[PDB]
Amino acid sequence: SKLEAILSQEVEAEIQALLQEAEAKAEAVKREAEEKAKALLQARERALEAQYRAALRRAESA
Amino acid sequence: EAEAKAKALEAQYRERERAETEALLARYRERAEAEAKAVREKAMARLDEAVALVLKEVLP
Repeated sequence: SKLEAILSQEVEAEIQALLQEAEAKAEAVKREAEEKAKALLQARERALEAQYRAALRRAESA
Repeated sequence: EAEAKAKALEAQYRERERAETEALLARYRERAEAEAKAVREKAMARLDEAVALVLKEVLP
């Protein structure tokens, strides 16, 4: 049926948009999880450098 | 990768922590002994020049 083929083009439109949305949501996932690895890496580094600074100041004053 | 970097990162900088704490403790030990012998050494150059004059000063 011709209108069945039009239903098929609607279904293929949904397949096109669904693979677009699938890559969009997976892209947001990989993005935000990498940038939270980023900024968290940095927080760890400044904390452990500050802790070694505490070692510096306190041992020299003692 | 986050937990691996955190683990090895902590390993490295804690080892630097202990290296620091000895590296300043024992050096301040040796300088404190040098300054103790220095203040005793400068003191034991005049220790009877002072006590002679002040036992003069106490005595009426």
